[PDB]
Amino acid sequence: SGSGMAQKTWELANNMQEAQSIDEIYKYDKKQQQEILAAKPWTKDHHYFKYCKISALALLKMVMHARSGGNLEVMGLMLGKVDGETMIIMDSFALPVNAQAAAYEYMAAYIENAKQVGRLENAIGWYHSHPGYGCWLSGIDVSTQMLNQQFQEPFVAVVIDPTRKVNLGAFRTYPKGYKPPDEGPSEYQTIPLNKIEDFGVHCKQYYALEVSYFKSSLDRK
Ligand SMILES: CC(C)n1nc(C(F)F)cc1C(=O)Nc1ccc([C@H]2[C@@H](O)CCCc3cncn32)c(-c2ccccc2)c1
Ligand SMILES: [Zn+2]
Repeated sequence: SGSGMAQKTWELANNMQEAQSIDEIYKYDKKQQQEILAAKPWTKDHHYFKYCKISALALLKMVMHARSGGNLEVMGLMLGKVDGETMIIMDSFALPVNAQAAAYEYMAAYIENAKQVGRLENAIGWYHSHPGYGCWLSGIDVSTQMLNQQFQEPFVAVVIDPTRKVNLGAFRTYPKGYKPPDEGPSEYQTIPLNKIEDFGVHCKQYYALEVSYFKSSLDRK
């Protein structure tokens, strides 16, 4: 008696509670992110971030963009958030002259599209390709990333080599005059003879993050 109507109400409650849960999670993440962004712990610690988690969707798009330029470098922006000492990359868009108002109004639509599905994301970094020479930061890249870790902070620098298999680097520059300890050659990389000087010179002015990869519930399509 009322068995059929009970099933419908139970389905409806299940759906209504999912939406409410999604909204609660988004709101908790938003306030938790506004907390750290106002706190700015990365301004005091120079080895703060240690991990970089990249979504399979963001990697797909970045690698696709990287490949499309062939022998020529390519660049774009990355969407994500902070989670303690980890930089999470969830999505990315290619770049791209009056002004870069397009790069600013693209960014807003991505954040907004993600908000709908209850995803909290904002500009977390920039990516670019080194077709054939490896993952590291050129002298010009180190100047770029030092400025980014001043005006765009928190901001990560991703470098993809689409020619040579998973050849990606996630990096953070150290501040001007910061002398750190330890050794950082990590994984060996064969870079050309016409780049080794620029490499070796600047290879101490930044560090590598421990890259990890993930497939989200939404990134399964
Ligand atoms: C974060 C981005 C938008 N950005 N912000 C700021 C400013 F805030 F400082 C400044 C920037 C920014 O365009 N940097 C930049 C610097 C150098 C290159 C080229 C340059 O050397 C030429 C040799 C090849 C190269 C290998 N690695 C970097 N390059 C690029 C760049 C990379 C790929 C495609 C197009 C351009 C961007
Ligand atoms: Zn570069």
